[PDB]
Amino acid sequence: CSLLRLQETLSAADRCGAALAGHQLIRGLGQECVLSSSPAVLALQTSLVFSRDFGLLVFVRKSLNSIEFRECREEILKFLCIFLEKMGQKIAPYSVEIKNTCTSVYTKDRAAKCKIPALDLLIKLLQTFRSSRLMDEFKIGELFSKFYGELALKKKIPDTVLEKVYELLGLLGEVHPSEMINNAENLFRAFLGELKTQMTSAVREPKLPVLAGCLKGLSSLLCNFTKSMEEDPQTSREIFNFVLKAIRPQIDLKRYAVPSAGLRLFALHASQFSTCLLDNYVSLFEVLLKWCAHTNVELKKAALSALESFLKQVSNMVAKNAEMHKNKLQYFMEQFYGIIRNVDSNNKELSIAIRGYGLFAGPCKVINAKDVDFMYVELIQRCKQMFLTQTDTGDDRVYQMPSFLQSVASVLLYLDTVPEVYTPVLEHLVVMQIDSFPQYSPKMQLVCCRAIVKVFLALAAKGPVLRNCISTVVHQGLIRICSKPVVLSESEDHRASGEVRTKDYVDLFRHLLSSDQMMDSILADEAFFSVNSSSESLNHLLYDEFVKSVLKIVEKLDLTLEIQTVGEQENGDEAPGVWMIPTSDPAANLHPAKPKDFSAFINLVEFCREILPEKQAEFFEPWVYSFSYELILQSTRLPLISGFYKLLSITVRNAKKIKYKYSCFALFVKFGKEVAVKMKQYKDELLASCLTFLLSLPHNIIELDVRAYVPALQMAFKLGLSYTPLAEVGLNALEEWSIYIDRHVMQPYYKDILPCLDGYLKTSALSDETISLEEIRIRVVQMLGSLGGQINKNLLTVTSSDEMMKSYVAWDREKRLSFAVPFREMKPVIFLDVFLPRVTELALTASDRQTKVAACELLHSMVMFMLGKATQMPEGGQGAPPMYQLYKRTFPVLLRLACDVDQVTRQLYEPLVMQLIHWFTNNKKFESQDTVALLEAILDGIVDPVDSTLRDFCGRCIREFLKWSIKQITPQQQEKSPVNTKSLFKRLYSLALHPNAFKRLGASLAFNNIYREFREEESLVEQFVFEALVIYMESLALAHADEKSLGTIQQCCDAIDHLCRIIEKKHVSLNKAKKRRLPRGFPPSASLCLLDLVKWLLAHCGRPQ
Amino acid sequence: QGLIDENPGLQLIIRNFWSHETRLPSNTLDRLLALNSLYSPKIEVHFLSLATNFLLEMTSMSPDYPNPMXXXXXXXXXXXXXXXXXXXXXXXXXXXXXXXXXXXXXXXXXXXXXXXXXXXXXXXXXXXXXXXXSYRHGDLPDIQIKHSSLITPLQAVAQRDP
Amino acid sequence: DSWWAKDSPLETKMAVLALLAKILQIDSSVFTTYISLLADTKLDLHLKGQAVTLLPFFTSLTGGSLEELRRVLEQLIVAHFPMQSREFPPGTPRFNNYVDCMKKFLDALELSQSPMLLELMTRRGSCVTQVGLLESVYEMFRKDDPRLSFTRQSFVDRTKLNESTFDTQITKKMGYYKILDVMYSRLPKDDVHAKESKINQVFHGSCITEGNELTKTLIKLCYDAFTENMAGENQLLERRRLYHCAAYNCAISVICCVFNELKFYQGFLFSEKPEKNLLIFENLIDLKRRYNFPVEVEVPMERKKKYIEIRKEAREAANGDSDGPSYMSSLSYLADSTLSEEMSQFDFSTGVQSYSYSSQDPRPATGRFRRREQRDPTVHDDVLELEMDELNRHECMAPLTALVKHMHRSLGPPQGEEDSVPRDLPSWMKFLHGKLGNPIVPLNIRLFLAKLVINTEEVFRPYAKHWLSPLLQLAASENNGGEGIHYMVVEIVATILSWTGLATPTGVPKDEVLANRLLNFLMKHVFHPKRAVFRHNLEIIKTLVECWKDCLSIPYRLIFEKFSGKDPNSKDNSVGIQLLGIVMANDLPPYDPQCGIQSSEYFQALVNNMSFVRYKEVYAAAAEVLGLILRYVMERKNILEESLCELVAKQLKQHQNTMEDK
Repeated sequence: CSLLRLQETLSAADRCGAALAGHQLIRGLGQECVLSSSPAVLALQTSLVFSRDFGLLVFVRKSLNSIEFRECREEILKFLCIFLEKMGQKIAPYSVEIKNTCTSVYTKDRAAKCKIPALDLLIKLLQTFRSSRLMDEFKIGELFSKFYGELALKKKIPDTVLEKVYELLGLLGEVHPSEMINNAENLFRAFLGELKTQMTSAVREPKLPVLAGCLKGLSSLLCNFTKSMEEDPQTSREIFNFVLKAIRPQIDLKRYAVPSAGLRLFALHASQFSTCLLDNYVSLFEVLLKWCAHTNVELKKAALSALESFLKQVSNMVAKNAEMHKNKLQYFMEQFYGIIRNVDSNNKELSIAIRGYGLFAGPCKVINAKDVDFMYVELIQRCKQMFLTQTDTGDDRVYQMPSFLQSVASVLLYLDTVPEVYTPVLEHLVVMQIDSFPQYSPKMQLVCCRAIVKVFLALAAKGPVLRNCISTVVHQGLIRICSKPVVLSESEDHRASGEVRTKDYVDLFRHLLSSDQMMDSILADEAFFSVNSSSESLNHLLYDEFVKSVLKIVEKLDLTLEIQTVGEQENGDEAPGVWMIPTSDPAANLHPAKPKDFSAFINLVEFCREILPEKQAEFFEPWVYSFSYELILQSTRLPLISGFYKLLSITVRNAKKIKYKYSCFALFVKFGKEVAVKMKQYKDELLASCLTFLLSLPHNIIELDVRAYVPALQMAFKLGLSYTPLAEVGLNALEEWSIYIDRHVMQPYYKDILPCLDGYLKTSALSDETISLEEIRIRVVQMLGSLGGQINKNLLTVTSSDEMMKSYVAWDREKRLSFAVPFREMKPVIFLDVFLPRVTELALTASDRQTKVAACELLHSMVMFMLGKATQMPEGGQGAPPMYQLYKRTFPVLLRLACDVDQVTRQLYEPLVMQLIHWFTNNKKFESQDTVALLEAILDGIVDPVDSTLRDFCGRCIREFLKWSIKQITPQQQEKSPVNTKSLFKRLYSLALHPNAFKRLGASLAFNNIYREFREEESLVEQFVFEALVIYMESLALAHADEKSLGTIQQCCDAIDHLCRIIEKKHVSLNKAKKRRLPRGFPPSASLCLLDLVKWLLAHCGRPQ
Repeated sequence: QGLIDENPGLQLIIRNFWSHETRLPSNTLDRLLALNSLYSPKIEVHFLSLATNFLLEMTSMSPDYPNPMXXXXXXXXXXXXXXXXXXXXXXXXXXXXXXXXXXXXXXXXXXXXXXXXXXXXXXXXXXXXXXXXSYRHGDLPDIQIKHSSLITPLQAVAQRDP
Repeated sequence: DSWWAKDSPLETKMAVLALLAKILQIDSSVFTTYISLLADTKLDLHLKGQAVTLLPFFTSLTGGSLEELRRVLEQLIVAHFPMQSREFPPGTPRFNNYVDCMKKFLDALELSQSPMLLELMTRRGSCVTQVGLLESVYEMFRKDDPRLSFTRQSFVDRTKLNESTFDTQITKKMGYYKILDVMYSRLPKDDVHAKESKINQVFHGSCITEGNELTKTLIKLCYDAFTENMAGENQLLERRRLYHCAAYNCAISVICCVFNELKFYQGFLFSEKPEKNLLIFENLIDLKRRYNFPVEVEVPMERKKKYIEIRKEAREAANGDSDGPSYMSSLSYLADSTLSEEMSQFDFSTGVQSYSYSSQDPRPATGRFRRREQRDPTVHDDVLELEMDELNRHECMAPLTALVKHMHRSLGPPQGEEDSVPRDLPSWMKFLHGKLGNPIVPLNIRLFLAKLVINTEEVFRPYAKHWLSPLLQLAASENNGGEGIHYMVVEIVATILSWTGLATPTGVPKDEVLANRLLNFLMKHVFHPKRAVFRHNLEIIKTLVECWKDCLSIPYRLIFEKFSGKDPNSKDNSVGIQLLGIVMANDLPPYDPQCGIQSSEYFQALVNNMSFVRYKEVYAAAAEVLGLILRYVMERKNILEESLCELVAKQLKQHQNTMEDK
């Protein structure tokens, strides 16, 4: 801010004067601008400043003079070169401008000789020019390359400068400008000769300033030149001798740094001239090397970068020569071998890698000449020290152990014994690296990726059983370390919760995936073992405790919840779907992972038209099998794989051949039953969503197996309409369903099939009107347009049959369902128009911040009113029958779906309805009709898809028989009023068997169980009904027995008989006679499933009598 | 053009109540006439929601409190909310979640005190945030006239919002 | 239980046979090394698994009572080192024929394994381990332990390089020492007692865990009476015995509760309490080391608990324990200062932990009266650093905390006061008179821990005395250090704002001097650390300045002295002025920073600073300055401000000309 102001003062004031008024300025426009840290804020401030600054100094001293301007321009150029590296890039046209300015400034310095500002200036300008390696322009490179070559090919300048020459000449030579790279590279010979033949006789001792440049030059241009053979060994080698002294002067180590760096980026022919010096200079080369390695320098890594490189030359020519050229090699590397032993005495530290990498280079090749378990067996033992000791807190950076492991890999690139003892050790080293793979940088992450593909390559080449146990345990470690879950959207979080509820899990798969599809080939048998091994292990994994865990904690933590009063409600809930908690959070923690990635693993790996018949035939059977214990995500891995297998034609064609290797397809058919049943019966709406992705897709694949049978897609799409747009998950899977099957032999059946079809379709179009959401809708539109024929007469009978115009408005709006008396003027209160709206409010779930709270609290209050103005002799009184029932139904269902969003709110709404179900027992009938009648249809809700409303309901009843049994008001009211007791059981048994027995069965059983604790104690009333308890089974048993359409029913009914156990406490003594006669009469009338019950009663009742 | 804000409830409230207290006539019926003089100008939907909040409020402010048979006072406190602490991010989502909690606390506060006493249910959704780190005799008089004027606004407001 | 007994009773009968062949092969045996290596490391492995399935049955006696095993444990103990660290977790039998063997074929291992190198380092339980773990993770276990390194990796994962390898040699080597024999406790003692080393942590955890886990009323007393008699009479240096005390207490203070035998023999160690031997330096060391050790463990033996279950006082244990700290009148000499006063403190400070559980008002007070020391101060008064640093070597804070705790826990139930002297004289409180000494600082930190929960008008005049001592004394801790100034001065300021009603009996009577000089000082400094460190420095004193302003002694003369800084090329104007804005905050802008008390146109010198610099301090100072000068001058006599209005007018002119914009 002040930077613009100040620079606009002393730049234009600099246009007429100078001196102090420069430096202060430049310190100012420096320091504040300097401290600029984060981008955006600090960046946007600094952009304008720097720009006006560059240009300003440019034309400023460009159009001024000397006296003191030169000093100011000097300073600004200094502060600028330190502004560029900091201010990342984003200064490109500005940059090229600055650079041509810098050469202009040395130019103005040409007239005047001697002095010192020429040096400050000159050097600084140079550094501006140097820190320019963004490039990628065009003429921006030749514009400076040409003219620096121009000013360099002729100038007899002394020394205080010559570093720049070769600095630049290499810098531009590293770009590309073709014929420049040529002319330069040839012209360098001159300078090389000047400085080298200079360093032999003209000066006794080396000179740092021109070595600086010279070696920078020959380092930087030769990567582009190549074919070096002669000049490098002399020049470089010498520089090594020259730093093998040192005294006090700074930059001494960098003199050493520039050549060794040269040599490493020249590892080709140059390193060959060093190969020749593996005898006279076998000590010399690695002694300047290692002696550097020990010096406490900023270029420690110069030591390796030269070392590692010339070791590449060792293994190089070592292998590309003959046998004559072997022993003089073994000399050097055995000195390394001594670096492996004597590090026990003196910790080589950094050099400990060297020798590992040492017992890497030659051991890749000289191994071949002679047996060498010595090496590698020692290395091996060492790597087992350095990893097992990671039971020390040495942050032995897990980038270190794959330097060691890299080296271990080519160390391992050879084997031929198998002496046990190597099996365990190599094995664990594998697993360690396979566990060191999350923690890296991304770069080194690819390094170790490369490691594991290598070391595995060797193990595959070798021993034919081990590698398998490798893959298993190494997969175990990954999937168990998974914890915690990296999936903490609604529907997916819901399935993962329906499973289990509460180093990333995700990360590791990059390594596994990328390993199997890295460098191609050999990835074959590799990736196959990898797959199946991973499987069989997981197969037994969840098979550990998870399998138990569901059916366990669902009856365990529920027991810790279970008390005398809550056990009934819990029985009610065992009918919708389980508690969903799990017991065994270990198998229950890793196995979620196991599927969960296992998609992201199996989707991108071995998927060719050769692997994808064996994939299906095999992988199908044991999976679905292992699902036969019921678990969403367990199923979620089956259709992902099954439909991802690009075999919609061989599988379809085969299946058709079976209807008009087959055993797998016999399973294909087999799952459909248990499958659809699982959706409808047990599957809670969120977990229902889960299973339904997975029951949509298999059909989607066996197209011809989706012949008839509409109960599938109807529940499918029908959820996949306005429920699953919240995440294009359930929705998506459906378009493809229709499209694929829209012409897959579904042509013969349409007028009867497609009304169901548009029938759903309407709530993905005709709601979404009320993979972006709108795009889903568009795909709908396309999907329908392609048809034309019968999109109409379907959604006709659809919309009409669904009515949707159900207009209650209580006895056709006589007057006011609930007046009020507040303003005492223009009351408008009535409410008859104010009901079906509030109904839609409990269904809203939209603006749950505004809607739920005051919409619901409102409906509640409105409820209060209608509750009250129902006492006199107006319309309200004999008005309760429409009024009260028609809302009342939606009152408990309010408390249930309120559970999901109301919380404290729903809490108080619950007892509110409960007081409302006690009331008209502790008062009178007419209003008895209501609750008892609707909720009497709530256990019809359960035999619908409806789920938790049923539990809520049972919790109502259990309290309404409590409010009869509390409402004594003389048992004269007992007989006179006919809402409970006798009247109850009539409604109940008749309820047990109304519809033969189907969507009403799961109602009766709940009732008996929900009332049991009360049936236990209440005098002779405990008597008659116990006999009618015997019809109950006779009821429910046979009821479901014949129409055993899977459990849900079959179970709760037996539980009602486990309420028939209560009778067995010897009483009234006519039980011993009549009640015992019945179980006798039950074998000759053994009704298909009463069997287990019949016999039970026989032994049990002959038992105490 | 200001009577409906783009978002900030506090501009809208302070504006609305500058329209309401003195400009709107003290008469009930005369306000019923001033209404459609003021509605058509917005040329912009949900006006009638604004209608209701002006009128239900004006006719209900204090014949209704003690002769029954909160969202304007929590409205003014929700105009001193944005005039002080809290700006943006999910912190304002705990202020819209606490706005949910209190908007329920209007006509619920009665019923939840019925359940037990004055302080119960107050935290509501924030009670979970706090947890992680005279009952029958109480229900009976709320259902009578305990504070049925608190039922008036939750009506109006629940209608205003959608 | 079946296949377990299968695998072992055979494994003894063959553990006799084709094992030792390979062993002696190795120990006697280029082909020779490979044969040795395979054969041995194999047999090692086998022994590993074999003792593992030994331990879930009638082992231990089946371990150490059958045949041909110990030898095998020890032979491969005497060949190598690395492929030996894993065959080293197992073992530890008892009874003779073995005890000798272990100590022998062992110490010698630590030799080839354990140097005195510099610091670097990085039925019940078994039934817990089997019946507690599940199956899902177990199968990671069973597939991890048979051979391979998931044997011992599974129970670990969930100078530098070799000192690290040695380090893990200690890892196994004391790691398994956590759960076993007694000599196995003994060597660790020795080792802890060399110097200090990031072995520290591992030793603490190890020892603590020994005491907690073992619990067996037998083994328990064994480790105790054991390391005791490892402090029995015997020629050892000095560290080895102090470190013997530290890692013995930490062997005990976190241990099983049945003290039995240690507490028993406590008859004998009381009997060794008294002695003398002057001197020959020797029994000097051994006196101020032996003599000061037992008292040390003894006193938090009476740490807590079964004390009231002892109901005792040892009648006479008070005698020496209270005598000796009060005492040593003797002059220094004989090197008996900082090597005996250091652990001469423990007698008192820790013996108190035998007063609190015998404390019920007056006699406690008299345990805290009357003076005579200055045990551990003077010693370390010439040393020490911060609060915690004042705490440890002194080990007087570290007790006087819990002391002030049970002492206020016994000051409040009888009653409570609001008068200063009537609590002083009855209770310890009488020591809160400060003094002329070097042990003021510690006593001051004890007050740093009183004021938390003590206060109020009580310790009154001392607060102001503690404003008087920090001159010489505060400067004597070099200067203080950042956290030094804060703790000392910041706390005295802290407690002083902590009240209203009573800083007025120091605001009407005592402030006149003590405050004045203090604030003088506080300002003069506070500018210094801020023009050195960070901004908040001024504020860290300013605010309290404000808490104090409601009286003071008008020290604004020097406040404008400090303003009246130099000229440009030094940002000291700021240093001077921010004070001045601080000033202006209150109190008729503090008499208008004395602008006409010392000189007559200092005020004019303020104007004279701002006009010269646009600086971010001179403007705001001028700003508010003219503010309250203008609000007061519109509500007080106008003639006072008018000259200023003229001066600023002059400024505005100069600023328009001298530079346009800025």
